[PDB]
Amino acid sequence: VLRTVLRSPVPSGAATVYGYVGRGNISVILAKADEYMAKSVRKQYLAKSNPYGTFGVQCTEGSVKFAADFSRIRALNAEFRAKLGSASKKTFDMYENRKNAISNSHGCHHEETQFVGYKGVSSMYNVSKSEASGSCSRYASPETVVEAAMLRFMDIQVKMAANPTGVYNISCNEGAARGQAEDVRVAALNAAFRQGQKSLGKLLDEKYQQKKQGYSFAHGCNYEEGLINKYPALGAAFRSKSYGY
Amino acid sequence: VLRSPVPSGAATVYGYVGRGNISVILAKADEYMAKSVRKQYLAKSNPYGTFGVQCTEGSVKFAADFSRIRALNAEFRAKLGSASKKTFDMYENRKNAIS
Amino acid sequence: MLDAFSRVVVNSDSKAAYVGGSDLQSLKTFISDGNKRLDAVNCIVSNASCIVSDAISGMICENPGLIAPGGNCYTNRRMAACLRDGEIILRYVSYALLAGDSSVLDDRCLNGLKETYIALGVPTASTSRAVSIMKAASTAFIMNTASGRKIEIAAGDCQALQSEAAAYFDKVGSAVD
Amino acid sequence: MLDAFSRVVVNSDSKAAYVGGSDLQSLKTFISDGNKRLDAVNCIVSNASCIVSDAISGMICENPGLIAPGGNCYTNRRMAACLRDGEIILRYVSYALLAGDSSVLDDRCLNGLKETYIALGVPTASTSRAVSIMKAASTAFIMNTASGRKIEIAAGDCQALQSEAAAYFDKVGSAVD
Amino acid sequence: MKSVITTTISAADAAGRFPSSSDLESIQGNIQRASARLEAAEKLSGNHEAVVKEAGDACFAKYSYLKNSGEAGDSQEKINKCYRDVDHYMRLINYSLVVGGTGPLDEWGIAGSREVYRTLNLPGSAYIASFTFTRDRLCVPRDMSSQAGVEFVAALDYVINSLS
Amino acid sequence: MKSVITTTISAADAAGRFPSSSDLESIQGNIQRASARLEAAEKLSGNHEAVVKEAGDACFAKYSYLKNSGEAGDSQEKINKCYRDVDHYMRLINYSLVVGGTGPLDEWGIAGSREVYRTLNLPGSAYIASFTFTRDRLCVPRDMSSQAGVEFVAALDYVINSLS
Amino acid sequence: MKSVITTTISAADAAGRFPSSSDLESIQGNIQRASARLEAAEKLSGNHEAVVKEAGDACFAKYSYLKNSGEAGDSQEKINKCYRDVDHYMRLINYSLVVGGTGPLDEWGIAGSREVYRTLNLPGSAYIASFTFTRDRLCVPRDMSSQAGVEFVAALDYVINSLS
Amino acid sequence: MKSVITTTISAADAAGRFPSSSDLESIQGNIQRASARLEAAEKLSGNHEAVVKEAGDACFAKYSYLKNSGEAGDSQEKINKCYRDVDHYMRLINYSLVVGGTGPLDEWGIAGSREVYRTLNLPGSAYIASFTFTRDRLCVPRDMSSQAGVEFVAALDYVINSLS
Ligand SMILES: *CCC1=C(C)C(=O)N[C@H]1Cc1[nH]c(/C=C2\N=C(C[C@H]3NC(=O)C(CC)=C3C)C(C)=C2CCC(=O)O)c(CCC(=O)O)c1C
Ligand SMILES: *[C@@H](C)C1=C(C)C(=O)N[C@H]1Cc1[nH]c(/C=C2\N=C(C[C@H]3NC(=O)C(CC)=C3C)C(C)=C2CCC(=O)O)c(CCC(=O)O)c1C
Ligand SMILES: *[C@@H](C)C1=C(C)C(=O)N[C@H]1Cc1[nH]c(/C=C2\N=C(C[C@H]3NC(=O)C(CC)=C3C)C(C)=C2CCC(=O)O)c(CCC(=O)O)c1C
Ligand SMILES: *[C@@H](C)[C@H]1/C(=C/C2=NC(=C\c3[nH]c(C[C@H]4NC(=O)C(C=C)=C4C)c(C)c3CCC(=O)O)/C(CCC(=O)O)=C2C)NC(=O)[C@@H]1C
Ligand SMILES: *[C@@H](C)[C@H]1/C(=C/C2=NC(=C\c3[nH]c(C[C@H]4NC(=O)C(C=C)=C4C)c(C)c3CCC(=O)O)/C(CCC(=O)O)=C2C)NC(=O)[C@@H]1C
Ligand SMILES: C=CC1=C(C)[C@@H](Cc2[nH]c(/C=C3N=C(/C=C4\NC(=O)[C@H](C)[C@H]4CC)C(C)=C\3CCC(=O)O)c(CCC(=O)O)c2C)NC1=O
Ligand SMILES: C=CC1=C(C)[C@@H](Cc2[nH]c(/C=C3N=C(/C=C4\NC(=O)[C@H](C)[C@H]4CC)C(C)=C\3CCC(=O)O)c(CCC(=O)O)c2C)NC1=O
Ligand SMILES: C=CC1=C(C)[C@@H](Cc2[nH]c(/C=C3N=C(/C=C4\NC(=O)[C@H](C)[C@H]4CC)C(C)=C\3CCC(=O)O)c(CCC(=O)O)c2C)NC1=O
Ligand SMILES: C=CC1=C(C)[C@@H](Cc2[nH]c(/C=C3N=C(/C=C4\NC(=O)[C@H](C)[C@H]4CC)C(C)=C\3CCC(=O)O)c(CCC(=O)O)c2C)NC1=O
Ligand SMILES: C=CC1=C(C)[C@@H](Cc2[nH]c(/C=C3N=C(/C=C4\NC(=O)[C@H](C)[C@H]4CC)C(C)=C\3CCC(=O)O)c(CCC(=O)O)c2C)NC1=O
Ligand SMILES: C=CC1=C(C)[C@@H](Cc2[nH]c(/C=C3N=C(/C=C4\NC(=O)[C@H](C)[C@H]4CC)C(C)=C\3CCC(=O)O)c(CCC(=O)O)c2C)NC1=O
Ligand SMILES: C=CC1=C(C)[C@@H](Cc2[nH]c(/C=C3N=C(/C=C4\NC(=O)[C@H](C)[C@H]4CC)C(C)=C\3CCC(=O)O)c(CCC(=O)O)c2C)NC1=O
Ligand SMILES: CCC1=C(C)/C(=C\C2=NC(=C\c3[nH]c(CC4NC(=O)C(C)=C4CC)c(C)c3CCC(=O)O)/C(CCC(=O)O)=C2C)NC1=O
Ligand SMILES: CCC1=C(C)[C@@H](CC2=N/C(=C\c3[nH]c(C[C@@H]4NC(=O)C(C)=C4CC)c(C)c3CCC(=O)O)C(CCC(=O)O)=C2C)NC1=O
Repeated sequence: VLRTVLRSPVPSGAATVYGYVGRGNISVILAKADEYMAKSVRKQYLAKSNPYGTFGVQCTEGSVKFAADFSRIRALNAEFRAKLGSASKKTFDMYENRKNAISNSHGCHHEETQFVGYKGVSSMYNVSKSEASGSCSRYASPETVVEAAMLRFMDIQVKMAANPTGVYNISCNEGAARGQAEDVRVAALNAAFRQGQKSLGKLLDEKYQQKKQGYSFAHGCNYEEGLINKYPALGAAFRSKSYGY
Repeated sequence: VLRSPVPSGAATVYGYVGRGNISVILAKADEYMAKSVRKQYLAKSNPYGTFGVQCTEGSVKFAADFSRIRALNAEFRAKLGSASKKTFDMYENRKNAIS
Repeated sequence: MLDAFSRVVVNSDSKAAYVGGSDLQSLKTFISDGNKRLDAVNCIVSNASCIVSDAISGMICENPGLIAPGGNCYTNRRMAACLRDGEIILRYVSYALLAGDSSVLDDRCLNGLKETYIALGVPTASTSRAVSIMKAASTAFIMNTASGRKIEIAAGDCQALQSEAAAYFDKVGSAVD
Repeated sequence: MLDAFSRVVVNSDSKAAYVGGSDLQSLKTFISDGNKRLDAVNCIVSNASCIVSDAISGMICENPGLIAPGGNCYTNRRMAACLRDGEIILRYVSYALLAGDSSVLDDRCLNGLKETYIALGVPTASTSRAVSIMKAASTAFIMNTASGRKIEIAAGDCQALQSEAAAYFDKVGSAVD
Repeated sequence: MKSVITTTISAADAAGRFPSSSDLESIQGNIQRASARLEAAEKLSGNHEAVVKEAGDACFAKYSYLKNSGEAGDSQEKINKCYRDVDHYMRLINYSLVVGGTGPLDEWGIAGSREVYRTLNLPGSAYIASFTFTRDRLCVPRDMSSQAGVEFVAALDYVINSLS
Repeated sequence: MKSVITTTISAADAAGRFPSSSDLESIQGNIQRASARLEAAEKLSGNHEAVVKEAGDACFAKYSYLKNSGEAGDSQEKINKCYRDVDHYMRLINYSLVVGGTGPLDEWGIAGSREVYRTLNLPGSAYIASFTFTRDRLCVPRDMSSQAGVEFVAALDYVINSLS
Repeated sequence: MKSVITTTISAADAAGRFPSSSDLESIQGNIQRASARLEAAEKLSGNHEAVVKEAGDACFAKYSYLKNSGEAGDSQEKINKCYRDVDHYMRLINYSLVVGGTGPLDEWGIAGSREVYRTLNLPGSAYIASFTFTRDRLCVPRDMSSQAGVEFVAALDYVINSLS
Repeated sequence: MKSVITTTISAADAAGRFPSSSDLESIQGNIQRASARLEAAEKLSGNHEAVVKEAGDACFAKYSYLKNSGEAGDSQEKINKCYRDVDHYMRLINYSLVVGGTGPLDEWGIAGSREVYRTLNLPGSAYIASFTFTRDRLCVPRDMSSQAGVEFVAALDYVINSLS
């Protein structure tokens, strides 16, 4: 029989996986700080996507007159799938998010201390960096036949790297209910055409930037980096393993 | 690059064959300068402004159109060529343009 | 993304000088016009749904090969993508009406559509027909000569603005072809 | 994010009825006020750089332990962060001035700030001191009694609005502690 | 809520800027169009009862088959639901009308109404018959001021154009 | 460019909605503040030369060490360049003044100015002496209308508060 | 298409495995259900005309107001359209019945049907009256084999449960 | 574990659908092939001891150098280990045989076995000699039923083709 009667403490797995729980009742404080902290990183990089003040082409968020709300439903369900993970997936995500945040920190001691210090910021830092820089997979645009082909091949080899088993994981999650699929298809096509309508200046620094993610995540290898010099969309195709997909 | 929905992870990515893509701009430039060179030498064939005897392109009441059909088919035959004939044409056309 | 103001400013920046009195005078014609544009955009954006329905339905009515198998309107999938395309077009056209310049329409919607329809095998003539019917029905609502719905507005002349809106639709219909 | 309008609407929605003339009368006091709030926001948003600089420099002046080694202002990095924190605080205060309600200030900035500063070891008393100096500087600019810069405005009564802005600064300074 | 000042604030907050003179002109237009649609809001809170009553009565005057014993609205409680539903709608038109924009009306009434109405076999054409009845029974000079009336028309049309 | 109608059309495009009454009230405030603001643009296009001349003359009247032979502006060509730079600044105040908002002024003048001015050993305090000289020499009734003058004040202050 | 063998080969392809005995058991289930279902496809290609005729006739027998001159189906050409549309539905039931699964019927009929039918003022309750009329007119031993009939029921119900 | 039920369920869960008739035919194939597979599982649980004994004895009959004093299996305790490893494998063949598919056999035995075996200086060709010995000593009609025997064959081949 539990000692507590009211607001009997139920730390979340993430709270327990992390070091937040402690003597001072910090678990309220640290977890709260991570939530506030994560949104700060995201708002910073959303400030970098729109310097001028008007929302870019990246942020249109729906063409059909009710598709925005559909994106709101989909975002919350995806966070719910992020919350339904097992133990090992959580520790795997915290370590790989940790190391990738450190490799993106470019050696700043202070930042490295604050990535080991807070699990939540590191992960939203990774995602939001890769979205603001326009360097990860959604923002790939093939420009030959061979880029399109090798993004198919490279993509397939990445999905075989993620699910060696035949059983579909939680991450693919395309639909929650009926009629979800077609709507996700609609918005997914609108994303790619939307990327087609980016400004010329941005696309060039996106290419360079996807090459820079290619040199990092590929490794110091003549072959892979030779291919990234041949075709820059492959550097966008290097997802992290902390995604499933 | 055919603009066909390729998949990369979560969302399909569309291939860019317009605007910033450099190959497309170069291809457009060649066609434009090619027609430019043609219209310059056509300006040299008819300096006065009346069309010459060479440009009659027919006699029969429907033969013009026949010539138009023949020209498009000849471009199509130019496009159905093998590898080696195309590279051979580019190099020999190059050195004859140089000469 | 540039309104009438930003268009005058950009043209004076290429000219490298101050805007001056003359450009401000044309801009005072814009500002002095004003609520005619406001009420005009209210008219189009009011009956927008109905415009889209009617225009696409009419487009299918002139040639029933679209709904015939092998036509691009043959399925629910393709018909729904057709309807959303008509809707998006009318959306950016309304944006172009509040803007006063077609910059938003050129950059956000027109830029890359032709290649895409060509790659997807959308029949372009039929699209220009859809744009033309949305043009005519939109000008009929914007002149308040629609035979079904006729609302009270304080009268005057708004013909030049109708010519502007018809110019935007002709820009879209000339771009899709 | 809820302004005056949405606060009236939310209160009527919790009451589950229509709007009514009383709440609309208070809203007529807001809208009838109007350009006093416009000119006020113009004043504070004009001299924003001066207030952030002077207030944080004064905060370092009252206790030099911040710039002393071990203090949270001892480096350029930490000083830069503090300068941006004071700036973002004044930014959301100005947002709460245009809004007329503190909802944007409560949701977007205030929600979990104390816990954050406690987790980072930011001294909260020093932050409340900085918010206090920005309070007094901002009320002095908003009443146009600043001793350095006094710009011409048609006179009237602006005390209630000054009380509003002081209420927002007291909300922030009460929140950070 | 989607409104003037919330859109400008969001734009400035998303950008990370101080509110410049542009947002000031936006809120200037808020404070200048305000009086008109607040008058219309007052009048809607004046006679909403008769609005809902004529709305639903003309709605079943057009579609009689709903009270037949297939289709949903065939019991006294569900005709009470129909009237109640229309009361919600007019109150949202009042709310959005006071706010300025379509914010109260979008985020309470419109967003995800497709799933609800399509799930519970609720036909939109009955609602549109009600709203078009009220918008056609409106008036130019007699009850309202014309300008404000336009604002009312807009909000009601938006409901129609968010339905079908 | 950042402006009223581009913020609202940008927000409707980012939202994916038809442009509702909120954007209409925003452009209402644009078309109402425009008469006052443009007038100031007319007078700026009137006497920009004497603005630049008094601005730079007072700028070196405050900072004499610039024409000394260390610091940059110690040659006639660079005093010409400094004057031209102030002419670009007043032209951007005219542009953003015509547009409405800070868009022309931000994206042409402010964005990336820190690297250039920090690179080329350029002090901001000289510029701020010039702009505050113009702002103190502005007056109240005699040249302009007071209201429009406030617009001018705002833009000039924005430049100062984007510089240091 | 969504089907047995496409689900399994799709799973094996995504995974990058050889098709093991699990997929062989799946296609075993396909080859075991197949004949009973195909027989139902043969009879549906037998008598689709009378199926569509009784379906539409009972559909307007229930909903009379459609041929009234508001509601859409009030012209001979659109009652023809209504009849042909059902004919498409029975053809999709034949196709998905042949394939095995809901593949063609989902991707050709159900995908994006909400936008189209909601746009063009088409009530779903008329369709559901038609399909439930056919499902109630189904019988047991007399036309079909019982087991195959269940497959037919499934497909038809799927359409209903994808409509409302 | 990869299994017919899991494959179908994963496909429906990843898609976000109710389980349609396609999964039903897949699990129909499962419930039809089941008896043949189960019978083989009964006999494997029958005589696993003698299977392991002949397996390992023929394994060292081929490779004698393993009991030489370099290579791993050179003491009676480590020959006990070699036997245990083979016993694990036959038991995983029994598990996967009862399940249907290669799920438990893959995720318990095969996954990451390359690093373990290559780490501890373990040759795979010794395992392959053992398994191919059992597969060649198998039988058609004398011990088992033929059809179920095929199931056994498949699983054992899988082990071999997952080893090298
Ligand atoms: C419900 C949408 C709507 C309202 C409200 C309204 O007042 N009228 C429509 C929009 C509308 N439609 C047009 C123009 C045309 N519409 C059609 C389509 C119909 N004509 C047919 O023969 C058929 C099949 C029987 C249909 C569905 C056509 C062909 C035109 C004219 C095309 C042209 O080239 O001009 C208009 C503009 C005319 C007007 O009403 O003022 C509007 C507003
Ligand atoms: C997540 C990365 C996924 C992994 C891993 C995987 O193997 N497949 C992903 C999840 C998945 N998706 C489906 C089903 C559909 N997915 C659709 C969306 C795509 N189809 C399109 O046309 C476009 C735009 C070009 C997109 C983005 C659609 C549609 C379906 C079918 C919907 C239906 O009604 O059946 C599935 C199930 C199919 C399968 O792969 O076995 C899975 C696992
Ligand atoms: C920014 C450059 C400023 C301009 C321009 C201006 O006119 N005055 C500046 C802003 C300003 N500051 C205050 C209020 C206070 N400022 C304080 C800081 C200074 N006091 C010190 O003792 C020291 C260290 C020696 C510094 C840096 C303090 C303290 C106050 C008063 C705090 C309080 O509780 O009231 C004001 C408002 C007063 C006024 O000038 O009208 C303004 C506008
Ligand atoms: C009144 C409150 C002041 C006063 C104002 C004076 N300004 C004088 C001259 C002058 N002022 C400007 C700047 C002004 N002109 C513009 O067009 C604009 C902006 C568009 C500004 C900011 C210029 C360029 C000039 C020279 C040309 C001219 O004479 O008009 C002025 C004349 C004498 C003088 O230089 O002071 C006055 C009196 N001066 C005062 O002392 C009170 C306080
Ligand atoms: C038996 C349990 C029922 C019974 C069945 C009857 N159905 C009759 C006629 C009829 N039924 C259909 C639908 C059916 N035919 C098909 O081919 C398919 C699907 C492929 C279905 C669902 C049609 C089209 C027809 C008309 C043509 C015909 O006569 O076969 C029928 C004849 C008289 C009648 O209409 O009822 C019967 C008796 N009716 C019963 O009362 C029991 C309960
Ligand atoms: C909650 C925790 C938390 C952090 C730890 C930071 C981490 C962080 N730093 C930056 C961003 C930055 N961080 C640095 C810092 C560096 N300058 C260097 O010379 C060194 C390598 C390094 C200091 C040791 C710089 C220079 C930028 C801006 C980078 C750029 O814009 O080029 C950004 C992107 C947003 C921004 O521009 O501010 C983020 C998320 N932010 C947070 O919210
Ligand atoms: C179409 C394009 C395309 C590529 C560019 C590659 C990229 C790639 N490499 C690996 C996988 C790998 N790549 C390397 C290569 C490296 N060894 C090192 O010492 C260096 C850091 C680096 C060479 C410079 C290694 C060692 C692995 C296996 C990693 C492991 O299993 O630990 C994988 C996972 C699948 C696999 O194991 O093969 C993929 C997708 N694959 C593709 O399909
Ligand atoms: C915020 C929303 C908003 C609107 C929707 C408009 C509504 C609006 N329109 C006009 C005013 C007007 N509106 C029209 C419009 C037209 N008349 C015709 O006969 C044509 C059918 C139609 C073409 C568009 C005309 C002609 C006037 C009067 C002329 C003018 O004021 O320019 C006025 C002036 C004041 C008044 O008349 O009382 C206003 C406020 N303005 C706004 O602020
Ligand atoms: C678009 C931008 C925009 C602005 C920036 C304001 C500017 C503005 N302020 C006032 C008008 C005024 N402004 C103030 C403000 C104050 N007076 C004081 O002495 C205090 C220092 C200060 C506190 C904020 C006062 C008191 C009035 C006059 C009273 C009133 O009109 O309510 C007026 C009325 C017309 C006029 O005076 O000519 C206008 C247009 N309105 C706008 O539309
Ligand atoms: C669109 C807006 C816009 C501006 C505002 C300017 C800003 C600007 N100034 C310079 C460049 C310069 N600007 C100055 C000006 C100065 N001389 C001094 O004594 C003073 C400190 C100061 C005048 C008050 C000088 C001297 C240079 C040249 C610096 C050098 O080459 O050393 C440059 C680099 C390119 C060049 O050499 O011209 C730029 C971008 N240019 C623009 O396009
Ligand atoms: C591949 C499958 C497939 C379908 C199932 C149909 C579905 C469908 N029906 C219509 C369109 C239509 N469908 C009907 C049918 C109806 N008339 C009524 O009285 C009843 C409610 C209903 C018959 C039961 C009508 C009347 C139209 C025309 C609607 C209109 O234009 O007003 C349309 C729009 C294109 C068109 O006008 O033809 C589509 C996609 N089409 C397809 O490609
Ligand atoms: C669930 C399935 C499962 C298996 C299949 C085994 C596989 C396996 N075998 C060993 C380990 C071992 N396996 C053998 C077996 C061999 N001796 C030889 O002469 C032959 C080559 C071979 C028998 C045919 C030996 C000798 C070791 C110990 C190796 C050593 O320590 O040197 C280990 C390391 C841990 C340990 O020491 O036990 C593992 C994981 N374990 C499992 O959990
Ligand atoms: C290419 C970079 C990248 C992205 C964008 C990514 C994940 C990802 N973000 C996605 C979506 C997504 N992420 C964002 C954030 C964002 N977009 C931007 O332009 C900027 C500057 C952002 C914040 C850093 C938006 C607006 C969306 C679209 C709206 C929505 O879908 O919620 C998606 C699509 C489906 C999903 O929601 O999961 C995916 C798959 N993984 C990546 O590596
Ligand atoms: C919890 C899961 C979740 C999300 C994720 C959001 C997603 C979201 N953004 C919206 C809409 C939206 N989004 C943005 C863009 C965004 N805002 C900015 O100011 C900047 C800089 C942005 C990019 C960084 C804008 C500008 C809008 C319009 C509303 C507004 O004025 O802010 C809307 C409203 C849709 C509609 O109107 O139909 C939704 C649902 N909502 C959720 O529930």
